[PDB]
Amino acid sequence: DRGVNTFSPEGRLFQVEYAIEAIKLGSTAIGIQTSEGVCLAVEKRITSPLMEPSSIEKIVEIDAHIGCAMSGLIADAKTLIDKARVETQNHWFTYNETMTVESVTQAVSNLALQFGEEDADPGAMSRPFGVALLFGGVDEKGPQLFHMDPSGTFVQCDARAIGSASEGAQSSLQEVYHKSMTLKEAIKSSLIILKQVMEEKLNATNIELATVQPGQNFHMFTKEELEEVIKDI
Amino acid sequence: TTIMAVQFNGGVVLGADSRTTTGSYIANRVTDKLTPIHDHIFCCRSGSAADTQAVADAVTYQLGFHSIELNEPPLVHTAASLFKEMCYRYREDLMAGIIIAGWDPQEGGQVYSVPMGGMMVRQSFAIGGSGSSYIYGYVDATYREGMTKDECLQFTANALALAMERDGSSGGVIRLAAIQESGVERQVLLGDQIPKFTIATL
Amino acid sequence: SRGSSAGFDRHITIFSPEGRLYQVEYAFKAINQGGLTSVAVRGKDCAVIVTQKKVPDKLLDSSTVTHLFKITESIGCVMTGMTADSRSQVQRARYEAANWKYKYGYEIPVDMLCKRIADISQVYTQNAEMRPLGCCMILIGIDEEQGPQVYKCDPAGYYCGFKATAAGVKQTESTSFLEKKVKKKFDWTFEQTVETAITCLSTVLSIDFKPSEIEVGVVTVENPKFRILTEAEIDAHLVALAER
Amino acid sequence: TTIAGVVYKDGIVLGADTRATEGMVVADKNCSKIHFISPNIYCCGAGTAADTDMTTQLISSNLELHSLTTGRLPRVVTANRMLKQMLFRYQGYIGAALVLGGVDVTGPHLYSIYPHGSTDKLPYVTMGSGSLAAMAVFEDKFRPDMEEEEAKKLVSEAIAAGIFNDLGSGSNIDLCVISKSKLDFLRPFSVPNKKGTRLGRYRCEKGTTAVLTEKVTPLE
Amino acid sequence: SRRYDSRTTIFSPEGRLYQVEYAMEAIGHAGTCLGILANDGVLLAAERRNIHKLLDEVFFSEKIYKLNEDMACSVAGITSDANVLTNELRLIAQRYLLQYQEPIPCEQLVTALCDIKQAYTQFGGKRPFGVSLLYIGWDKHYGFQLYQSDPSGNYGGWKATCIGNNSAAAVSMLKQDYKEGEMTLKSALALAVKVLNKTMDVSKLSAEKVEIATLTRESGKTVIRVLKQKEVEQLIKKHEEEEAKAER
Amino acid sequence: NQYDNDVTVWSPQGRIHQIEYAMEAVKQGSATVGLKSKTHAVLVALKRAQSELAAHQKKILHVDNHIGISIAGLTADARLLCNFMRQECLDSRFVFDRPLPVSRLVSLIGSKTQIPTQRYGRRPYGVGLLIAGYDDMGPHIFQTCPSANYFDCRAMSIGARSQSARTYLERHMSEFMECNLDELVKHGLRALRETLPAEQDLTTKNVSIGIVGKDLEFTIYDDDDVSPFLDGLEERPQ
Amino acid sequence: AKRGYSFSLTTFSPSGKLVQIEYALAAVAGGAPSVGIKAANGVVLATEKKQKSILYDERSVHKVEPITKHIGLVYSGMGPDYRVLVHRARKLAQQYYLVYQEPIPTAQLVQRVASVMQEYTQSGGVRPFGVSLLICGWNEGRPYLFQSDPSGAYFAWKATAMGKNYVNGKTFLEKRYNEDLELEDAIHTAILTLKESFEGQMTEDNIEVGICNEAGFRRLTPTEVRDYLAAIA
Amino acid sequence: SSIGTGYDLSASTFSPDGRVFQVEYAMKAVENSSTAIGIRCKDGVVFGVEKLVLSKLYEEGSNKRLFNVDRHVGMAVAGLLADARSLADIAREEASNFRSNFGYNIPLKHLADRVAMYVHAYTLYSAVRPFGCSFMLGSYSANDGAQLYMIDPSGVSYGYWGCAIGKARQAAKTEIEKLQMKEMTCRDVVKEVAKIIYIVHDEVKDKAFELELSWVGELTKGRHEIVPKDIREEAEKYAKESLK
Repeated sequence: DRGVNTFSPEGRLFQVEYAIEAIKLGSTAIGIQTSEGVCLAVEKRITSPLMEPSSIEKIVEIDAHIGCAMSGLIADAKTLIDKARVETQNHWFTYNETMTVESVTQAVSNLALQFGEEDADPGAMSRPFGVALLFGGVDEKGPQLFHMDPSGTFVQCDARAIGSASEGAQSSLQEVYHKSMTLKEAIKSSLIILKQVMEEKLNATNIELATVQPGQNFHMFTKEELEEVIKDI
Repeated sequence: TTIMAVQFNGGVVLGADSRTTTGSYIANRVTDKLTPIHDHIFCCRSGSAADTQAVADAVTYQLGFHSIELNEPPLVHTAASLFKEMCYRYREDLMAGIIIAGWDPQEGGQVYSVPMGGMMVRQSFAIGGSGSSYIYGYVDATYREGMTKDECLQFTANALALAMERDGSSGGVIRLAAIQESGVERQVLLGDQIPKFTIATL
Repeated sequence: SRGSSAGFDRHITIFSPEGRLYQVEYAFKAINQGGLTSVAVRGKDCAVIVTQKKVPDKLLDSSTVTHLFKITESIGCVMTGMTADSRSQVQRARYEAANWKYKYGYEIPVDMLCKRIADISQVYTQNAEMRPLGCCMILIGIDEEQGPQVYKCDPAGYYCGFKATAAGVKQTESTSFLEKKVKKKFDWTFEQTVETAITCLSTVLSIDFKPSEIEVGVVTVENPKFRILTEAEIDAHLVALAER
Repeated sequence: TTIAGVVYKDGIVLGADTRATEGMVVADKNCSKIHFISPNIYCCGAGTAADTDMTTQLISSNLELHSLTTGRLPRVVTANRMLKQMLFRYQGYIGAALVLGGVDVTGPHLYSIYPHGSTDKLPYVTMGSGSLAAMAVFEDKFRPDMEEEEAKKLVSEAIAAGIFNDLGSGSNIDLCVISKSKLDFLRPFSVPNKKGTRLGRYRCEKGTTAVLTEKVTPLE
Repeated sequence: SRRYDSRTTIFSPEGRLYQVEYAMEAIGHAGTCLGILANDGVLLAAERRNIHKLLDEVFFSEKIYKLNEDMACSVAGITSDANVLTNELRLIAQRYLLQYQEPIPCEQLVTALCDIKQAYTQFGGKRPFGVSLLYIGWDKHYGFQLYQSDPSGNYGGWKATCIGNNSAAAVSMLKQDYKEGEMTLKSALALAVKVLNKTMDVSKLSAEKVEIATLTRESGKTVIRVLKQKEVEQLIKKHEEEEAKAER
Repeated sequence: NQYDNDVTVWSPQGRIHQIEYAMEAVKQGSATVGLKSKTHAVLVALKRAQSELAAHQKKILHVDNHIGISIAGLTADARLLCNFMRQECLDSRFVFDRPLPVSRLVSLIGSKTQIPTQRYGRRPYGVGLLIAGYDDMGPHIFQTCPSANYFDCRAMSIGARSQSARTYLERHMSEFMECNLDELVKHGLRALRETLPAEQDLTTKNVSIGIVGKDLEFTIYDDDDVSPFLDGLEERPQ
Repeated sequence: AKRGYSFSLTTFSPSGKLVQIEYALAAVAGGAPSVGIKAANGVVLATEKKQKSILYDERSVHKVEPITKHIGLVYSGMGPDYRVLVHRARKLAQQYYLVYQEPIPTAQLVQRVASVMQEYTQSGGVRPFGVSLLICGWNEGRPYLFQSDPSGAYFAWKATAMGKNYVNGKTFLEKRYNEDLELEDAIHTAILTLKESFEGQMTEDNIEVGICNEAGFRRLTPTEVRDYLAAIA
Repeated sequence: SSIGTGYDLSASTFSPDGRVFQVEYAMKAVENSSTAIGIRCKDGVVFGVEKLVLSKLYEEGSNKRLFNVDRHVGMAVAGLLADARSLADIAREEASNFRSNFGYNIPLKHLADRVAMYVHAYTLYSAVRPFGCSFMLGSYSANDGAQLYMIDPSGVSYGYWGCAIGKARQAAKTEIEKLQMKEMTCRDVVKEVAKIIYIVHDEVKDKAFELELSWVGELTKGRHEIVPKDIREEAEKYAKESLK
């Protein structure tokens, strides 16, 4: 047995490396950055038909211009999203403007290695957040997509996949994506790759689709408009 | 209240009155205002009786512990600095006018003044209290540079006698203290032993 | 069982299956790690302290190397064991002695100073966070009502008054030497108490040491002030020993 | 309130009155003002009555804790330093005027402690409302090294002077004599004041008061 | 620091707390303690473990503690940890009396202490209290009540229960004789002696080895009393003659 | 074996393994080169990418108008120390108005990084920084480790395969002092190129340059701003 | 700089016994014998004060310690741990007198002292005391005698023995002790119970005895011990 | 003298033979670092530390092992340079607090005692580890004169005429024994200090070193200053010529 802030002979913390392993058991999520918006796709993974599919939400809005997709431990993620929602409103209160996608991601990345036993507050963190996040939104620089992991290393991505079949979905994204594709092609490509990595067949009450574009605000696809892009199998 | 300390070649000569008043009534006509801190270091108290006594006991505790740690005879400058730190930090709470005078093997005879503000300055002679105001003219005219021990004893006694004569808050008994390498010797001037000064009558 | 261990009874200050504190017992062996012996003898007129003054090389300044410490003008002590822990207990003793005179007005007795240090060292015995001090303090000084007082405190927390005491590597051998001198009726004067203290350190260790090899500190009735004899006065007692 | 102390050849005599007033009306005719500190030190009290009791009892509690640890009789300077430092910290908000007097190993020691935290060592001290009347007796009749009976007469006359001339003081005279071997706590040393007995009683006749409701509850 | 830590507030592979279950083992070694409910009153019966020739006997009871004007409790486990818990129960009962100006209901006082005992098992890194408590009392909401307490902070309202040594055998014996909603205090005291005599290491039963306390509402006031040795002697002899009458 | 869990535990050889393991974090991150002349201090850094679809990592961060850093190791520990360096520079400009000297700021890092290496349950900062700064004493290149020990160097390179860069800087160390701004940077990239295998060379997407000195304030060049520096390169020496 | 452990060192074993308390009870068993007898007229406490070196000053440190004007203490086991319990008992006795203005009842002081002893079996980073205490007192015209062990439990005794061979002491006590004994007779039977396990002649320095009655608690002078020791009265 | 399992893990744990190994391993950290010398003369103190060049790329003056505690106090360190700088800051603050309270330059005997108490405070607890470095202190004045002190990881301070700490402390001390530092002037000492380091330096195990020297005496008016380029190279020339 050892402490939480213990370095390995390799050159990295144990608790952080085990938190990366925790994502590999979670559900898969695909995000694609386009010149005319950012789309986010995720599987609901319904265990029993008795459970309500509308209750399972893995894509949530931080602001009216930024959406976020989560993978791994859902319980720990909702603490990070709630903190991100406050930070956007704190910046709005002080500066009278909406935050950039990079700034919101950086704000969550500050709570990365803030765990410890000694020299900490009575209600401080004891373990890292085992959550991989996809920050997709539109600001003054345009449509942007960011990836974050338990280590706190955030980076801009054109196409990123996180979850159980992360290696299989990423390889499929490498051979389809190019710089000058459309948003309709981005939603189409994400769904074809999403059904390939799934164990259960793709359905309207099985997936979540959300698009953030320079035109309108954060939009959640309802069952009716989902079937409009599902008909093109 | 009248307190005095005069520096000479060997060491220092101290002097203080014996009157402490709570309004217009004497609470103590035998008050000893010459407080010992160390073997050769003394201080003169003026102002609030509760405040001055509490600081004097606190410096004795601080310097006593300090002298043992260094294993060296304490300096007069060191003792006056401990009075300075308490009088300046709590200047809005304490009413004190301390004159610290003593002897050390490194410098010799030293007289330091810590007034109401909390400042510290070395002087050849020092006067403090309520009755000291009346003898500013006498001390400035009578003081000679390079006075011997016996001359400083008479110089302090005369100045204190004139102060108690005019001031209502000052009176009673003159208490003198002479400090040198030999040690500390104190004497008490009684009723008729007081320096005689004529009262002008028609 | 006689020598049994369970859990962490040998690592932290907790009880063993028998009811013994091992970490406290190891602290007494830390006193013997210095390789020095202290002897204290009480007379009718004075309290005497004598200790080895080992100078292994000429590079060291001899005047700085000392185990004799001054706590008050009337109270002195000697330290045996770990020098780092020894000085820490002296600085604490100097604090408690000054605080007593400030709060209670009068000067602290030797009886109360040793009791206070024993109570502080008890906290180390009951708490597992810190190790007990690997040092031993032997206090001397004259109580203005009872007379000369000799006290000794342990890392365990035991304090007691003494007619004669010893501490260090050659502790158990020198304590037997004092017993033979006490049993016989002696006229304990200033010169008698000092010479008994020096011979004790000279017979057990078998050296016949120079004035620069030992340090002596006395407290007499006429002079209650703590004084170190130095090489000038220690030699005078040593040349007088080789007479009878 | 009139409290006084004196130092004679053998020990110390402490004096106090028994009148306690609420404003300008007498609340207690017989009130103890000489307080217990230790089996050798006693202390007179003046000023705020609630402050006098609790300040005394706390120092008496601490000195009993102090004497049992040292294993010897507590000193008067120990009682003085405890009262001096504690009253100073409250900047005179605790209205306690005290006359400390006890026999020590060093000898007799008399102190006067003010509520602000100032102490004076004198052969004779007076505190309270009638302190000015009591001091006048000392400044006229006091002499160094007195006999026990001569010292007891001086303090009793000093307290009595504050009794008749000051409105804040009255009733009985209490004395506490402490020496090296003897401790005399004379509670009623002198009673100069006497109530004129009721020659015409106004005793209420049985059943003269009207009653509306009566309830009786039995006890075990 | 973490090497010397015993780790008390930690779950096991099977989904149970070890330190709580080990504290449950500590109570099983302590004296036999049982309390049963009746129609007109309620009583406690405990096995006194402090038995010696030179014991002074100053207190009114050994294991029966008075907490409130209308409530009393009994102890099974470590006597030292119980003295802390019973003192806390007296404080909570007085805090309610100060705030509402009415006696605290029986269920509210049991849950209040069990919240504190639950806290020690969840956070703090300290050992839990190895004391099981049996409460008896009366309130204006439900009436005569009986409660059982666990080290985990687990409570339960019983009609007839036992805790301590031979607890499993005694609770089955109480299940055999007890009649629901028909038992009077007179028949309840006879039942308590019957169980204590059979489920005990040293049989025959003497007055010094047992301690019985009763709680009955009389003239609109709750009366809590510890039965004296002469009153207990009669209850033992009534069962002792029943042993002789059985062989006929 | 049992001494490699806490910083407080000393090895029988006279070492602390947890500090040594924290130094391995710096060696795993990509190499960065820091060199100075008489008027300028240049930081040249190599960027990493987890996937070809993802953008390259940020390696050079702002501290002040005259001080800049290039990190190697943990990303979160890099930003945590960067915020401390930014705060200390802001405090000096708030109080004294003057810009804080580089020698002062590096000493402040050596004071903060020392604290957790001595306390129980605390870890060393697993990030190595190369600090470029200009004050009224000239250009400065400073090296900081996971241990509180810092270095004042003329030229240094730390990271993965940085030994090959370290050998090149040692052979051209005497040349740097009298180098032109354009030439000084070219020496930096040529050192950074030695870290990479013979299969690949430097491009516009994985090279970041930070220049500070007398002429201009600290500025970071990324993609299209780095291309005037890359053009006119000496061909690959395998 | 230091912190302090928050976890308990005394924990429950798989059997159900508290390990550290039972070892602390083993520590008191290997100490000097101590006897206490109530006589309905007064209380007597006697302990073994063996010095085994002669060099030690016998009158300097006392084992029998007074707490107030009517309460005293006698112990067995460790010396240093007892001294802290004395100061705590003295302070708790004074806290009662400042509030209630009445000498603290013996039964009440033991409850307060045992509560402190209970703490060190449950508080963070501390071991229990290795001392069992004998508390005597006089209040309401009645003598009292109590015993407080490392666990924190307190028992009221008529006559009991501690230290080494406590099983041999109590068996000799139940054979000799009788109700309604005089105070002078109580000292005689107390000084005889200590002879049961002693060896090596009794001198006025070898044992220490203290008495408690209506006059109050006081330690008997070595002159008074001398008369009660020379075989006869 | 080696324990594996337990006793050597925590600084708050005693070994069966009565030793604290955590302090002893911190003393092994100073043994692996290069030698640091300091010799007290008749009119001051001269320091000399060999600085092993790890890489040729580092600037001359980097990783300085000579520190200024006060305007009159110098500091020569050995061991881990990380802990050496932290103890320097504590020593600087201790000297700063003395001047702020009393108004005069802190004596070295008091400064060495106060810092050693801080060093000792890290050797009793499990929460903190002992400092893995040993350092020296030197000052000169009109009243106190030349003074030199050395403090080790345990927290022990002693006066020295000439002390050495590092790789070859035993080999360096044998060279100072030949010198007559009681009668020698500090200008001649710099010449002799430089040559000892060159003899002590192991140039077949270690690569190359950089010489660092410091003044503190009547020559520099009491202020602790670094040795000028003229005097340092003049002493370095003698160091190479006397080697042949």
